[PDB]
Amino acid sequence: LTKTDYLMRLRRCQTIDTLERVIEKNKYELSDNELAVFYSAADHRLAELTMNKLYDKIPSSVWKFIR
Amino acid sequence: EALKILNNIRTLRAQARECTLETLEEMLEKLEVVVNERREEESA
Amino acid sequence: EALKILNNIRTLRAQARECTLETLEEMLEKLEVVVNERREEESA
Repeated sequence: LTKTDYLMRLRRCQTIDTLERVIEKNKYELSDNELAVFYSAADHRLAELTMNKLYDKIPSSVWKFIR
Repeated sequence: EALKILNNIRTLRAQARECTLETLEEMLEKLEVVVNERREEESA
Repeated sequence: EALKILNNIRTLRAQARECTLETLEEMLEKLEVVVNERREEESA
């Protein structure tokens, strides 16, 4: 699957805290093969949520604010 | 083990054909920030 | 296998704990020129 699909599914989660719970659960559901793009989706979602500004592409300096 | 082959430009340039620039860039931008954090620690 | 954990900053931080700053900087430079090569071809 594409990371965009997961991005839209994860974009429904807010507060950041809620996202940490879904990724924690899906972590034990994924077969590791889709986890590759899932990581990008989670990272992407966290970046836009942390900067409080949605962007298609995420600037390199934004990854520094990811915990 | 998973870093030794990454230190060689020969293998690095070879395995870099496994994915397109798309994924390579998204992960690259994630690595440079990590190194910076380590820099801050080594500087402190 | 190695490029899998490299796509996430969290996992990357853990593996970067077994490498000195020098190695991290050295590998970053090596990866940089590799991505640059791909970028060159991608734009050319």
